[PDB]
Amino acid sequence: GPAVGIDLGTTYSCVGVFQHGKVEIIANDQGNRTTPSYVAFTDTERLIGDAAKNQVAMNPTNTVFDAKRLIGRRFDDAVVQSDMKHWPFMVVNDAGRPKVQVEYKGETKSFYPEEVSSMVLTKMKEIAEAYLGKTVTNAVVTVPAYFNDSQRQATKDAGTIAGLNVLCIINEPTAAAIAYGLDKKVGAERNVLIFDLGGGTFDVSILTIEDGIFEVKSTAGDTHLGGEDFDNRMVNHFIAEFKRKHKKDISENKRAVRRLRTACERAKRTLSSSTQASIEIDSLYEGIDFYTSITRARFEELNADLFRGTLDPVEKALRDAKLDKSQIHDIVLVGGSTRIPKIQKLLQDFFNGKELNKSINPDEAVAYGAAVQAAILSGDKSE
Amino acid sequence: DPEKLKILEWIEGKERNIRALLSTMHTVLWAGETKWKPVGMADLVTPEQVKKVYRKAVLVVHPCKATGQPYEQYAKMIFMELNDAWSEFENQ
Ligand SMILES: Nc1ncnc2c1ncn2[C@@H]1O[C@H](COP(=O)(O)OP(=O)(O)NP(=O)(O)O)[C@@H](O)[C@H]1O
Repeated sequence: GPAVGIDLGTTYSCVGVFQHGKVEIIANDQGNRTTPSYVAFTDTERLIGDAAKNQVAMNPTNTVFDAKRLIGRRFDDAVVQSDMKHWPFMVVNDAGRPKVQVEYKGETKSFYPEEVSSMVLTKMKEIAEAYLGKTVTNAVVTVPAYFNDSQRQATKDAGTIAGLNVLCIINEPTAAAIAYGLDKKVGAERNVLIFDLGGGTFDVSILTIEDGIFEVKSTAGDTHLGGEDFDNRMVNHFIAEFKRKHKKDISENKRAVRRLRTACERAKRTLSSSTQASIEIDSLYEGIDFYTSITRARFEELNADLFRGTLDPVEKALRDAKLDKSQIHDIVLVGGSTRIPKIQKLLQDFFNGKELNKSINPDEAVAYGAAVQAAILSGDKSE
Repeated sequence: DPEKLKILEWIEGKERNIRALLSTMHTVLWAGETKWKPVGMADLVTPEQVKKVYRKAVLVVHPCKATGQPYEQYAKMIFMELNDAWSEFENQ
């Protein structure tokens, strides 16, 4: 039956479905409504999502992630070469096309970036199928608004390889605005700002809406700013503490630093609705248990510059859109990092107490809107 | 407006009758459109024929291809009426 919406995200992917009058964002078999965009290869299995992310410390070189950054690109792309340094997995050159070289079942193996993203997509497809009790084929898949034709065609190609029929490739901040039904309003054109802070990337887009038609007036942000960085500011806080307490540097240790990163991501989330969180690692380094605390105030302090700095791309987007801030009619909160209470405050203050569209889990909003659009592109939504 | 009146008159007269809508869609298409040959009733007798032509109609007017285009709003209108026409045809 139904077509689904899939947010194919740099760090997380999320699938939703329009069905029986509502959009459902669908939990995976571990209970999670977003799913890491991770693929891991061991001696015995190809791991996708959580099981892949959860083992990255024991198997760093074969746990692929960040394929969205390689998709639609030449190997000789400045961006590919820059980013490669940051990855623990190997990226090789197959005639001017990036591949990722890994060890899978004893053999060396390489995959194109659309093939990796196809694995994530397959995973998402099964998540929807497990929920719906039938096979899924038709999907709308989303991409960043700044994606070019080559990146958009590679994302569609990823769907095909996942056994999916891609009804449309649509823009992420447009989806989020569809989630809010921002197009279903009578009257003069509307300026909408999408503030989107995910796990690896920060996107501000301004959009006009009149007669249900969308145009992107401007975009800004930082392809290397998101929740991962706030995690890092936390890791080093604790590397330092650990050192003072135990006279050991866990900084040489890649498994130790990776294990603390998870601890850290987990506490940061707790900090979005509680004012302190507990860190609890058994045998973090050479047999030493690491138990400790952090407050929200402290978390915010360690990130105060990166939080506040998300207002520059906003200003920049407005001046490219040739708009003053008061000419924005709707502001939309997207990406899981927009859950951080301090981010909420700084954006609202910037807009002089104007109210923010956030009633929809920000890390789910893109998949939501894609689901709405997938129903429409089928005929599962009339009148 | 003149382009939208066209389509709304078209829908009204043809009564969600898929064959009638297909065999006259060429009268409401945007000037510029070349991918559509007018189709007579001769080519819309059997449900195979309706199906085959319908799946050709929706491609032309698909809201995804029409995204950004000056005719976007009309592609949408025709799409939606055809989808409804076809589902009425499926239920028959
Ligand atoms: N409660 C929370 N508090 C703080 N951060 C959170 C919370 N929940 C999720 N996040 C962060 O949100 C980030 C992932 O957001 P998400 O929007 O799922 O990313 P993405 O889909 O990879 N981006 P894109 O599709 O390019 O919009 C991670 O850094 C998470 O740690």
